[PDB]
Order: sequence, then C-alpha cells, then structure tokens
Amino acid sequence: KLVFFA
Repeated sequence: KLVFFA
C-alpha cells in the first residue's frame, strides 16, 4: 500500500 522515501 504506502511507500514513502525522501
């Protein structure tokens, strides 16, 4: 579902 990489 959610994958965030900053």
